[PDB]
Amino acid sequence: MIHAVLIFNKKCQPRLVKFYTPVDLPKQKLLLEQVYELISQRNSDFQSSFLVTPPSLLLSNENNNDEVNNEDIQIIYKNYATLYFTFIVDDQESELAILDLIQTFVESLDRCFTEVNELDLIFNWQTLESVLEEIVQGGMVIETNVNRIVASVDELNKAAESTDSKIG
Amino acid sequence: DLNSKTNAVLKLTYLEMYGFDMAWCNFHILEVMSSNKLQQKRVGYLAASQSFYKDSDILMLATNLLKKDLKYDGNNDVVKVGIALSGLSTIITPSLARDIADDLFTMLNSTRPYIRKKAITALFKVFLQYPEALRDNFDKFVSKLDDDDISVVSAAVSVICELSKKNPQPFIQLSPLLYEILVTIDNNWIIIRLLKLFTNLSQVEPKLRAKLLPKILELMESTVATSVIYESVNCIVKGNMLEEDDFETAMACLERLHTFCDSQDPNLRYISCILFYKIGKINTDFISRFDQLIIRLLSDVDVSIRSKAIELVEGIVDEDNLKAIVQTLMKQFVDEDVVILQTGSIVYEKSKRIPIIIPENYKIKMVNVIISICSADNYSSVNDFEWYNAVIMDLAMLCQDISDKSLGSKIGEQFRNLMIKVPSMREVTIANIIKLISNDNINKQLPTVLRECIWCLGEFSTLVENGNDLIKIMTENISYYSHSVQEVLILALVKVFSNWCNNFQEDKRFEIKMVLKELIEFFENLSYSSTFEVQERSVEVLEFLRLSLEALEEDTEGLPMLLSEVLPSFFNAYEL
Amino acid sequence: MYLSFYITDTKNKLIFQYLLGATAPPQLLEDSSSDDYLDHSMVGRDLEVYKYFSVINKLNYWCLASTSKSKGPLDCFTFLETIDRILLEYFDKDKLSIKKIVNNYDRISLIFNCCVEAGEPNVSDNELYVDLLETFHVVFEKKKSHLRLLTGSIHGIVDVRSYLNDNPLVAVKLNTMGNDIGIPSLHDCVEINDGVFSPSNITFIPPDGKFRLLEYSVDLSSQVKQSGVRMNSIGLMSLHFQNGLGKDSDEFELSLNIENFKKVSQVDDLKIDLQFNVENADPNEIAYKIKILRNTHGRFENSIIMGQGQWIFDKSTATGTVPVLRGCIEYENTGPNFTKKVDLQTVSLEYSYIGQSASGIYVEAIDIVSGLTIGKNTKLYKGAKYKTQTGNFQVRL
Amino acid sequence: MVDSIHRIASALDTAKVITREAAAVATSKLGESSYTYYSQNINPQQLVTLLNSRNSREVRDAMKRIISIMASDDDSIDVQLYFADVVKNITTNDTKVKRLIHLYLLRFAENDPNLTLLSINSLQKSLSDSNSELRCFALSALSDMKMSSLAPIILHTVKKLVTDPSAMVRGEVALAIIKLYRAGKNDYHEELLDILKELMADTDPKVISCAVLAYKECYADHLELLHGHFRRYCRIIKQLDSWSQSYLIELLIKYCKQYLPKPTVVDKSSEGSPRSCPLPDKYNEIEYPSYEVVNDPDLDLFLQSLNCLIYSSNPTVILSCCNALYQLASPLQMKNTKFIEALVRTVTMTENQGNKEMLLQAIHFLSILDQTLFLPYTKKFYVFPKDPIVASIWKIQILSTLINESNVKEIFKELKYYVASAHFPENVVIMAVKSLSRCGQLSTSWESHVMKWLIDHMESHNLSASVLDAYVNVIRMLVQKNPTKHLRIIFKLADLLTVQTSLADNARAGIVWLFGEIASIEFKICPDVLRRLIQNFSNEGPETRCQILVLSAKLLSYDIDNFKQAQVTGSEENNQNPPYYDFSGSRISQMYNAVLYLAKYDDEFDIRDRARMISSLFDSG
Repeated sequence: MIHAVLIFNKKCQPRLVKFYTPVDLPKQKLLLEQVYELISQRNSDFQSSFLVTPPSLLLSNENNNDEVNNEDIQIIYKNYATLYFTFIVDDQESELAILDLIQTFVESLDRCFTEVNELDLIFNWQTLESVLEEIVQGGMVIETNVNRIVASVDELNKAAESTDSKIG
Repeated sequence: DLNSKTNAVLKLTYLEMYGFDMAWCNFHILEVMSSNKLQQKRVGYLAASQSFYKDSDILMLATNLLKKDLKYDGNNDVVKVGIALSGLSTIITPSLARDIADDLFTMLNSTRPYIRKKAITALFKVFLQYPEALRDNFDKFVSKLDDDDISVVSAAVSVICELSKKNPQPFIQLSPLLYEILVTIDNNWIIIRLLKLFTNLSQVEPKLRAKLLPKILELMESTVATSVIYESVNCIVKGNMLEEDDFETAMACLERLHTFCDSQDPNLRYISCILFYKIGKINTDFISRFDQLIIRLLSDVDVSIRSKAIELVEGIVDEDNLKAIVQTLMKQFVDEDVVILQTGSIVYEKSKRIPIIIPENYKIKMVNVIISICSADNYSSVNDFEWYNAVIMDLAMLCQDISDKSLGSKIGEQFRNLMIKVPSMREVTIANIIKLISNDNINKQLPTVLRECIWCLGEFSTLVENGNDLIKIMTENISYYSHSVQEVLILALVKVFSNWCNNFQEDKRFEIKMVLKELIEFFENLSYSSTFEVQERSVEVLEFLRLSLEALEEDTEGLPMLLSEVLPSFFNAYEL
Repeated sequence: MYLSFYITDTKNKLIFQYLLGATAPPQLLEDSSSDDYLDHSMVGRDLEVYKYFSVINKLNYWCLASTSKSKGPLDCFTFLETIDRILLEYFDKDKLSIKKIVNNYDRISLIFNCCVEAGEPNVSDNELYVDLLETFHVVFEKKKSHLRLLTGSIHGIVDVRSYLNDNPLVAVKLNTMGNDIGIPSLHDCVEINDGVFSPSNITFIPPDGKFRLLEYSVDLSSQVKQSGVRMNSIGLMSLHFQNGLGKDSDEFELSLNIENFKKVSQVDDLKIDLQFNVENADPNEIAYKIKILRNTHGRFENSIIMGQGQWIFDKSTATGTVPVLRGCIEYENTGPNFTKKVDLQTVSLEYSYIGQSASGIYVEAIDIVSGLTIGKNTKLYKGAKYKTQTGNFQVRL
Repeated sequence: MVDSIHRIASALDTAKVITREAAAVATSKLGESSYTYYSQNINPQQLVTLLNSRNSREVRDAMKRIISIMASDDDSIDVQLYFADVVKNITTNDTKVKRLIHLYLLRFAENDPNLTLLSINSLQKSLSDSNSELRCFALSALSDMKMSSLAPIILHTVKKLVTDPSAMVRGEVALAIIKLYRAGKNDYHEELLDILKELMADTDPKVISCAVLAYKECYADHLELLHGHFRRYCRIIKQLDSWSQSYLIELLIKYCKQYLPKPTVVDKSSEGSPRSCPLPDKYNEIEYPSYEVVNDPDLDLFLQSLNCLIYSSNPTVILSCCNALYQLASPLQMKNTKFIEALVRTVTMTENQGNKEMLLQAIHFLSILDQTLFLPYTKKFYVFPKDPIVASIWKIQILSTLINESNVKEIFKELKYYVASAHFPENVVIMAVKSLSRCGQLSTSWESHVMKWLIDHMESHNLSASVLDAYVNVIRMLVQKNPTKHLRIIFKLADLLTVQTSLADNARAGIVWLFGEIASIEFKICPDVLRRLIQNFSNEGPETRCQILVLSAKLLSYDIDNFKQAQVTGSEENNQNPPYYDFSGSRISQMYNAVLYLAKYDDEFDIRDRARMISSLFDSG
């Protein structure tokens, strides 16, 4: 189960966090901070993409890849052009499941937001969210098909636009 | 106004996320969920799903509302249905579950894959709470599990998986269907999941594991991914599926790992390396196929990889392999080592100079390995014994930097063994030892090495002509030494002098006499150690020596005999 | 070679470190909660690095030195002390608490450097007021109704704050109230030349700065015996714990007469901490209740939980007046596991006075010497202030 | 290890406080950026120019910075010129300047001999100036130079500066004369003496602290001179700041180790004489002998001083003094009672731990050298409750030192009472053992009570392996001093071993040895013990086996002579019997044979080797 997804821009700013389960918000915040931190230390070429960590590397510093861990929490990072997507999963969700979901998410985002910028993501946080949800649901990514996702997003955009002061 | 509603909802959601009375917000969220706009419905639903936990009245209301929305055509019907279901699923009560199931059941039969997916996911969450509902809905799942749409199937599966986590018994019932779906899926993520599910069912039910294993490995063979490959491997290694019947599966999985390890990505590498090792502990044959892979990983800079390799090297060694490995490690460590010994830098590629890199614990492990390698078979086959001897001396040096004393101990023991074996090399070893001792660096930290050296020399003093320099070394260094060492040195020296005195006759030579005298003075000094035992041990030796001297003064020929005569006498007197 | 100095708090946390020069890289520490405890560590490798350590605790700060190889341990201890003092003068004076250190950690480093610059450790070395502060501490042993001063230690510091214009000299005459006053210890700005200055006299040269003029430690056991002093006031505080107890109660009477304090100047804050051993008896065993303790001029607050009394006497009670602190201890037990025994243990009373003499060093006269005459313009100030502390009175029963 | 350690350290350091000097600029005021200038190049020009400016104040600033840059090895930085300029500026009449300049000089010398020489010349010129404040500092630097070539200079100066009447100058001329001898010794000693003398006789604490730090050096070698000089030093210490006192301690320690003027015949006839005291021969006051050291106002003054310092309320001065008092002492010095009383007083005064431990230790060291002194203080060191395992351990060591015969009972009572009573940790029990051991070494009458106490603890408790190792070592020591109580001690231990077939390797080792050792006293019985051991050796650890051997061996011997004549067997002479002959080759042999065989089966060589020899020698009679 993905318990949360965080999308950050290249300058480490969080932009979206989704939490599929309740977890305590203070914990989520802390985690998001630590993950950000490591990300910063990791190089742009590394950007790590991931930080799995035994807890003890939670942070431990001595070999600075000390990764981050928090025990029971694996952190998967993905860098695309300019956004970073971090997915925090419980120890019971598989890394691949998390990666796939990420990859699919990213592809969709790129298709929908061909150029995503940070500002466009913010405003359209709901749109980004919707896509993320659809993908996720019943734990399940149920359409996997990038063409279906792309359509769905267009449908949602049409809705929100139709509503927009309730939205904008 | 709809835009205002959206705002209210945002605020309520933020309040519910805090840990606030959700019951009070429910009424409002319920009204918003009745707004025709689909976005507002979605946000409302999200809130209620966050809120419902515990309050049953609220839940009941929220349910009624969601139901209405599900029934309404809805025309963005997919989205509305979709959200509502998620929503309902995240609500759990037995009453609600009862309602929801009926709704979900209907929605499972909608055409649109989006809806079907959501519906499935919902029934998952529901079942996560209420088993009776499951029982009733169990049938539908079975029908849905058979829909043509890969995303729907994937969902059905995940759901059955969760339900196994909570109920395994019902699903050990459906396992066959799951096995039939996995056999029909094209999609990698779907395959990956199905694989996990079976792993989950395996912890409960080995029978399933058997049926599914072969479904895994066929799927890995058809998917490329990479994750499906890793997965099959992790599942194989996990369920402990493996058991041996499953070796064949493991093999395929390994072969796929080896192909991948052989991709440049550290994530895939590490994962493979680990999986390899684990398998190797379990299956040496596989390892022999994967030595090459290991050696290549040794040149990788990633500490987890390195450590994983060294651990692999220990169970693989062949002679050609040994020599290669040894040299490679020795070289690496002169070039890979330092970083964490010095700090703890994170790794870099770039410095062209490279920060360089091994932890302290890696170093210790390396040395330990080397020693084992030299002693296995027995490496009667380092062909070049010279290299070993060198390596050992080298390690000792670097470790002096580490301490951890234990490194230093293990190394010493090994050296002793090498010397005992390979009579050639002895002379080389002795010379080096003597030099290392007179180089203070061994004295620092290293009492064990000193103790060993002491032993080696008493034994081999017979090889060495100049048993004088050795002994003048040792005598000068005795004052710098720990009590254990002092005890050892004392004991050795005495063991030696006995050998010399047997050979002295050259003249008796005056030198032997002087050397004895020196040893005596020293031991007297050690008779003043704070530990009574040691003190007594030294005093005994002092007397022993003094004797030999007297004997030499009065004789030469009679010295060996005299020593066996006098020494015991003294010893008994003291003890007596 | 490198030297390094570190300063740690009582809770082993490093507060300051300094490295001088060069290339530079559990039982005692565990114990340091006790205040006295760290002793040496050898970081050691043959780079002899030697280490050494020394630690100094002053005013809650611990100072650790290291040296590299040679210098000797004692040399490192001397450098540590001078550093400590400098830290007191610099920061003005009153405290170097960990909090202060931390905030001033750098100010400490700067000092260290100066000491080393000068090359050498530089070595390590109109109105007048004399404010004698005295902290007594006395270990009494009760035997038979009378408390016999078994040990004690009165520590006097004598500070003096001046306002001359130049540097005249001061003679201070201390009086013995036949207690040979024997060792006054004098501050680096002070001289006590040899019996020229008599044993009762002290000569001090200005600093502008507050200066501790003389510290005096008098071991009460011999003094009191020599002088006959059952402290009738001060220090001998007589606590009478009456057993004849019932299973829950007991009564103890403590009187702190201040007959011998008339010229002892004000007592700024007498604090009495009575410990009822509850450490070895489990506070449930010792539920004790202190019912009434009556001071005529102070305040009592009980801490049962913790197993303690604290009684704080405010400075107004001064002369002849005798604050009597009576009261009753009732050991309430909810367990049966209390056997009605509370080993009654040690009641430490710490007094602080102001303006009086630790040994009886009451300064009876202070005179000025420089070719000066009386009313050549020299006046008497107010508000030197000394402090004195030892450890602590103890009355055993 | 070291890497990580240093890494962390540095980090914290530098960072605090805002890198030293970069923070030094940041907090300057408008003109607060100076720091960053000289930090970010003040520059040599700024320095040189500032030195060539003729104003004593400007020379100061320039001197300060200069000193830093020189220290940094900014290498770029002629230090020769600064050196030169600074040397000329040394001749300025300002004290602050002279001070800095002296500091600088000492720096350069650390790197460069020529400059070292110049700096020395300058110091000579200024030393010949009438200004005593300068002539002083100047002479000081000459002393921190390390060099032997600078001696002929430094001397001519030192001579002129002693011959100056000034107290300041007299302080410094000592520092020099000292750091001088430390190097070019002969040409210089005649003068360097008649000098240091007139000096020491100064009044100013900053002059005394200096001659001290001096005399401490020159004399390492020329101690006859030092004496007549060392006196005022000890007198002075009594009158002085607590810092100036600790210093005098370090010296008084060194001097003594050097002038013990030798005992050589010690004129005990000097006056009122202690061992006697010389005065120096070259002064010839009726040569007053050497041991000067204990009598002579110099040494004696030292001891008395040390005391006052300890009485002086400063714990440092107290610990340090204790160390010095331990070294001088002809034991006649510590018997002083004062040293002890002072220590004990400190102990109770001390609040601080580094101290408590030090105190408890001191008391031990002093008891060692002097027990009879601590006796009135024992009841004082009955343990303080608050204290840890190490403290309770130290209290035990003290009791062990204080034992008189009349007091001993009082002590033992406290101990035994502790072992049984306290919930004493195993570690404490270990020490309590080492003590009681050392106690009996001194008393014989009380030894029995001690041993019995020990054994009773061992026989009974299944004691821990560490404890067993200790006890075994102790029992061994006592047996070594009191062989009469020894026999019982052995039998008692034998039984314990025979029961414990499980014992620890180190225990078996001790237990066995003790029995080798005691066998002389009653090696009639020892065969019984050795028998059990052998029988059970085969199931034991190596070290244990080794000890078991040597101790079979010894046991065998002691009794060869006693066995042999007894063993030279069925020689009749042995069935004849004095006392030991002992049933000898048979009883002992039967034991050794078993032992040897058993040792051979152990891995350790030393065990086997000894076992082999033992058998050979034994066998041959």
